[PDB]
Amino acid sequence: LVIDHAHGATLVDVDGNKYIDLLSAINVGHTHEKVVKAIADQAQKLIHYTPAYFHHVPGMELSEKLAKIAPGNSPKMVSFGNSGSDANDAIIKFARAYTGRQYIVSYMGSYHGSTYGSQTLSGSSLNMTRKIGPMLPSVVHVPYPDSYRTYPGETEHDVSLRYFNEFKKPFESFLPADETACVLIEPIQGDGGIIKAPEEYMQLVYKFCHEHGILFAIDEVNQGLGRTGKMWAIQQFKDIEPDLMSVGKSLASGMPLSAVIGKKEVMQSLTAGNPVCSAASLATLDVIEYEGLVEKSATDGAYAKQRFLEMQQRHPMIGDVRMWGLNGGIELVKDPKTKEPDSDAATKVIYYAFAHGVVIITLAGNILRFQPPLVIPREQLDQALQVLDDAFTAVENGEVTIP
Amino acid sequence: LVIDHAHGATLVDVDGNKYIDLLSAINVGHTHEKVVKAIADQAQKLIHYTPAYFHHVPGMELSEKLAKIAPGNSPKMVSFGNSGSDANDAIIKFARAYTGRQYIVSYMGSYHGSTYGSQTLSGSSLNMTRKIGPMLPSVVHVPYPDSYRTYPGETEHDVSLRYFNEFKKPFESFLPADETACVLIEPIQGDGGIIKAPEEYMQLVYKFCHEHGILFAIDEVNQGLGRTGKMWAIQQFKDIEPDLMSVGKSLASGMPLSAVIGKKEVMQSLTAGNPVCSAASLATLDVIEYEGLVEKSATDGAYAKQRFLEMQQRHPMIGDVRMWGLNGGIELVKDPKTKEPDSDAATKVIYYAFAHGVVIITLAGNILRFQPPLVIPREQLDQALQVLDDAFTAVENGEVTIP
Amino acid sequence: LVIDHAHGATLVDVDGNKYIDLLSAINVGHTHEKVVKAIADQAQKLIHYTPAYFHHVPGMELSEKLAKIAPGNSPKMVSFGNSGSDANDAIIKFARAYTGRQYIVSYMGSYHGSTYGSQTLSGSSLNMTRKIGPMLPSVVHVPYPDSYRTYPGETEHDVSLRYFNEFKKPFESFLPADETACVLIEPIQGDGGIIKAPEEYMQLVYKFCHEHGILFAIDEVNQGLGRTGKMWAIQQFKDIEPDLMSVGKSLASGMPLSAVIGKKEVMQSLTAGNPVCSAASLATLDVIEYEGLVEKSATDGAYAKQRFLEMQQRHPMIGDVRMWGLNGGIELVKDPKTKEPDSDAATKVIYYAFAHGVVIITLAGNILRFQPPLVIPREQLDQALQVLDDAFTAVENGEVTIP
Amino acid sequence: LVIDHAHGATLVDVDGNKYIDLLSAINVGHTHEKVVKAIADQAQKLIHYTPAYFHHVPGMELSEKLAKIAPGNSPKMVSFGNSGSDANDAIIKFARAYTGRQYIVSYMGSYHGSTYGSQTLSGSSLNMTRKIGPMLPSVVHVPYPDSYRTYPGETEHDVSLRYFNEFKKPFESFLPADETACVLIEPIQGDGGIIKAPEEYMQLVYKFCHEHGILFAIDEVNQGLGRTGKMWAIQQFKDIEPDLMSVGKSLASGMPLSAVIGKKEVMQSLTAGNPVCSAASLATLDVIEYEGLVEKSATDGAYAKQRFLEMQQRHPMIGDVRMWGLNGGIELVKDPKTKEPDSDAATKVIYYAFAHGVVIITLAGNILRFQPPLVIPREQLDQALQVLDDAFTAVENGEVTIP
Repeated sequence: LVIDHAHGATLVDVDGNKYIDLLSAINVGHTHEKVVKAIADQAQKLIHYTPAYFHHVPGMELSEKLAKIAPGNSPKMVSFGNSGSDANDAIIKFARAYTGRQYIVSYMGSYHGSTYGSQTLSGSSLNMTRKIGPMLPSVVHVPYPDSYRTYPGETEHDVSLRYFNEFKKPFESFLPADETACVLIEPIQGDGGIIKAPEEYMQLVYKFCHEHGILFAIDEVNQGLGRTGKMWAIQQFKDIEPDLMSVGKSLASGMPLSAVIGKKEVMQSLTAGNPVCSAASLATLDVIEYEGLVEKSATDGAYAKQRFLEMQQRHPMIGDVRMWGLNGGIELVKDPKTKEPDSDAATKVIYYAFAHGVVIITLAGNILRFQPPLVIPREQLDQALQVLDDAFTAVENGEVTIP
Repeated sequence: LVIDHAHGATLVDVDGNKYIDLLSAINVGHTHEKVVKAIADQAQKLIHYTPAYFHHVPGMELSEKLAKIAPGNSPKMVSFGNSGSDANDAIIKFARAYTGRQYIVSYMGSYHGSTYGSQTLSGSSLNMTRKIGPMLPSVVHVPYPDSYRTYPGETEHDVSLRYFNEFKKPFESFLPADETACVLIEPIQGDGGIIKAPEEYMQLVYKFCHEHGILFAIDEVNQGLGRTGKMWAIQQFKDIEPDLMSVGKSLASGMPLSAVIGKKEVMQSLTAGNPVCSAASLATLDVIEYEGLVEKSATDGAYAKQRFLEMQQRHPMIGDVRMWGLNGGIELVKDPKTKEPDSDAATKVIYYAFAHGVVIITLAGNILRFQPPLVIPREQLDQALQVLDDAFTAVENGEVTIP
Repeated sequence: LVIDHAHGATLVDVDGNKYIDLLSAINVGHTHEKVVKAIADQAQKLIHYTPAYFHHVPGMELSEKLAKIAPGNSPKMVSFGNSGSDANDAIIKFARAYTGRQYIVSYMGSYHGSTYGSQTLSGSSLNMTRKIGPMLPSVVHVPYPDSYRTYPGETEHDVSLRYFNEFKKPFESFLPADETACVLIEPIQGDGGIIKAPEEYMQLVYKFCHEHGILFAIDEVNQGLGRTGKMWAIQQFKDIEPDLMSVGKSLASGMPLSAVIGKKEVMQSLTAGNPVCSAASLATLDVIEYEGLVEKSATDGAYAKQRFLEMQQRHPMIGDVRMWGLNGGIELVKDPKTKEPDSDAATKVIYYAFAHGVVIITLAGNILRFQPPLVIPREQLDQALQVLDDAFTAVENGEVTIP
Repeated sequence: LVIDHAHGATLVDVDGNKYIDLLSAINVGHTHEKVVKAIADQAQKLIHYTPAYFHHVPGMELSEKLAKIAPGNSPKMVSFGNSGSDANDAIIKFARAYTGRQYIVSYMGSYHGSTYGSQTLSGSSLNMTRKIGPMLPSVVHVPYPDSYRTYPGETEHDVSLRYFNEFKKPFESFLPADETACVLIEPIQGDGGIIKAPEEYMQLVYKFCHEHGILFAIDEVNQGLGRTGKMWAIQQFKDIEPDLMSVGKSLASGMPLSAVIGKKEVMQSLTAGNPVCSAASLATLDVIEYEGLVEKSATDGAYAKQRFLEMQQRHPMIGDVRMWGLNGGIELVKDPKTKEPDSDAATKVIYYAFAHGVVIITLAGNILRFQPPLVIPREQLDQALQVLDDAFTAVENGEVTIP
């Protein structure tokens, strides 16, 4: 299929068919009027310049704003790239350079990018890593805490301790803490299934890092910029200021711009952004702030969560409803007690939806990924929610078949 | 300093000062009317979309065009990124995947990017590699042929054989040819000093690769899209069709878009581009074709070469004039016979120029990098050339001092 | 201190003080009469020869014997080195070469050697890895099953499933099974604390390997040659034939000789031994066979286990008694219920023992390592056991202080 | 074939056929009476002991002697292994640990061992590296100076400058000098063809290392212990004290013992030897000293060199005669002016010799390796030399055919 154009949460194919976008670099929705104008005004003045002798204003303005909105009060610096991948690659460099150490710890289930560094940190789609090794050396992966498929009787405190214990094992065997430059964590894993780490777990890792001189880095490529109902996913957690943070194309409404924002002394251990993409980004941040999208995601998120929890009541194929902001994973299982994945039911849901004007896809075969643009109007949100309920019903009753 | 706007080969700072741009993602010049309009028209329809269920038209059109204009007649496929760095990273993957081998050979003096893969292939600025290792494994660097500082009495044939002999040594010691996935070469090194490899040398390497099943890959990030007076720098060489080729932001007039273009069977061994940047790229290629910029670079290049060779006659500090298209390296030496670098004279030249409205910079301390936009009007080209002649004179007579 | 000489399980310092050896390349005891004579007879004929045109007989004889006694019935080949380290390094090569794959999986807690390959596989003493990285690429570590410090209520089946689940996580995230050349496991970890893997766990890993084309390799450097009461530690497990197996200096009574013994087709994927050390090894194997040391270790092992389990009854500082053959780990804890390690009590035990003519040391601060020579006479075994009981008493009553 | 026994420079197969040994861990010859007795006396007292609480005397004595005889006057420490491979692996660790840097530079043509570290440093037989990668990261290879196949008109000074220039290129491109822990060099390459580096070349590299804080390490596994007519091959060079040096099994007459001997402060940056092998080594060093083998190799070496240079006069297939001590490479070429290798003539020479009771082999197809035991009696040396002359004649006249 072929998309012609889009606006807000609506996609329009070449034959004029309309769909509701449930899928992300689209926090502010498609073709926001302010972003369009920023791109157009800025292309008229300056598409590109090699930075040697000169600076541009959108760049310096954007840079100053991101330093401020970044989590915590410690002074920051900002380094621009073109995508998540190259930002996460840079995090490795910044961390190594600053600490003089070489190991990096990253999580199983994570997705950090497709360049050799960020790919090596990743733990999602090995297909991505097949036949392309060796990868970057001195990287270790540890398991990300899973709150759904747990052991019988486990509290959140059990799950936090158990996983923090897995975290330490490498450090108790072959990986010297004093030679680890940083830990990189998605405060909520996206490609992993919209899996959020328990609060205590994160405090343990954080305290561990500080106690052994290891930088604490986060990836907010998918979960930042209001997606969770706070500005930054890490703000779902109590009093945590990371040393380094990555941001992706969401920054510029899907135009290719990225950043790393870090504590000044870390960033001095070792560039400037596309001006048209910087324009788009200033407009984008303005829309998030003035349209109150952080708050909107929180409020609609809580709404969505209730709507999904109620659908779950009539629809046992819904194993788990996870939602923080308009950010959710609706995990389908063949049976509530075994939690067996039902990739087949999920495929059926998205094809039904698709067929009724709702665009959505999955993670890990069986989890629906719900991340509509934050600007989504309540009417469309409700249409889409209804179509989904319907989809569950059709599938429940065997009324859905994929060609 | 701060740039406000630019058009063609003219930069304009915030105080309305004008400069002539001698510096590259600017083949078609600044703010070309067609590129501006493509960006603006396309932002109105679609800034970004996640590609899952949908394709966009600019993407498919761009893709088809690049398949065709790419060097050789073998069917091609095209894979899009956001920059040179991530394209060169991909070249590694594509090569490995296809061949099932792991080693990669790259050249000393090269610059391929700043992500961990392309950075590891690079051989220019170790500063870039300081404190950030380990780099990517299974990469070997070999020396790039230097035609200026050669041994007494050396012909182009001597230089070609000598360097091809260095090339083979690894293969005769620790690097098994049958385990090398590819060789990546800039047909003319850019960051290296605008150093072009001798024709015979390139045939040797090429034939070597084919004879041992090694993919032959080129980087045209800096030297492609008409910069040399042919479409692709590799076209300066007789009957060479690479297996893989990288292209950078020049593709979209400095908007963040890249590509790898390769033989179909290689590319099947293992994405889609930003639509606004794809729009910019279609406009950009159209300008190169209809404005005859390939031919223009050839013709102005030959003009520039004569103008520099004549300046050299009155200015012995000019050791070497290298030029293929409007693509040149004007290498300054303290003495014609010793060839000692004179980084100091070069710094003085650029500061004089700067002060007389000409923006230019250096490579390796002492080489002037001449790569103005291809659309440069002859009047400005001549102004800039004159200012340079002047600069040589001032510096010759000790009239130039840096604060 | 300085040792002058030794015989059986007795060490004698330069001042004629006698000690009982509880510490291993000493399966057959010190200075066995047959080993001494083999060394002496063979030194008279041939200390060393470069193998080019010639073979030696001890070498071919030793080779044929080890092929036969190795676990399983599949034809084998034997490749000789000088130590465990270089045998485990070779296992990596053999595995890679044969499979055409690159990743290797090894266990946390393991000790495989001190050369860069075997060191990278290791998971015991990071001190060993401090400041010497980067290590060898494409190695992943997983946790070795711990049967003592487990979760409340865990059966052996829980522990087996839980740990096999940790094993799979890498394979479910970033490590492609089809690109893993082998898994290397100590059927009982030695440096790790004399920790034996549960039977079901091992069947799972084994079946996993076979199902994904991964070679199953074992380290018997510490636990082979009758140490466990079977010839090979892997024989404690039902019907398991490894693809590769490493053996260390025990082979030649601590003379420097090692081997890898593997399935013929694996070993053809890609040397010969010191003749004097091969002589020592033939004598050594003869002593193990005719003196019935496999059986002796089993019988004395069961005796030792009862004697330790009874000491545990009066000595609660003994948290865990682990023993398979004359191969044991007597783990000291500050409290039976918390299992807190008591490194301090252990240090006190060995100093008491030492002072009463018993040489023994620890693993992980708090575990006594019991591995006397297999030939140990029952009288000495009993003396040493008694001294230990005493040591526990002294320490219990605060009668022991380290200078 | 099968060797039964040997003594001095004589090998004896199982059928009582005698051969003269021209091939090395055999500096003192086969079965020297003193070495045999040391092995036998020491096996009677102590074959092996785990070093924890105890030291042995042969170990401390050997250690003290090697500290003293090592090149230079700076205090030294000695660390023992079982072979060249594991000594060269350790050199990497020692160097890294001390400097806090990670890169290592090693030479094309070199052979340092077969464990993953020393193998990665090696540059001789890629077969050894086929299908076993990835190798150890952060290693770079540079070319070893070749004095035979040089460019027309080159002096030793040209060859020294040219090669030192190749040495620097990496450092001028991608390899930061301040991040290189050491350079490891064979002062005369053995497996490479008995190729000795020019004096000036070595001073340049040495001075380079000192000027950039890089440790200067040498391999004397093949060329040490009097092989060159000085104790250590590095003593062929003016006033050079290495930071680290490796020694192999020659130390103990082919018993498995190795060492690293280094400047004390380097060695403190981060074991003990087999007592029977340490005994053999003390005897071995005594034989070298009292039998004047350093001097003998010098004198016989000069004799051998004249005898080969004269054979060359009647035998043009001898391209190059290289000899320093009883250490030589007699390189066969198809034509004196082209220097084409004649692997075929070499194979014929060794088969003729073999057939007339002389054991010798080749390097690189066409170079005869001459390294008889140093104790060789002049009568046998002369027999063997004569047989070789004969061999050249037979081959010259087409009288030699391999089955």
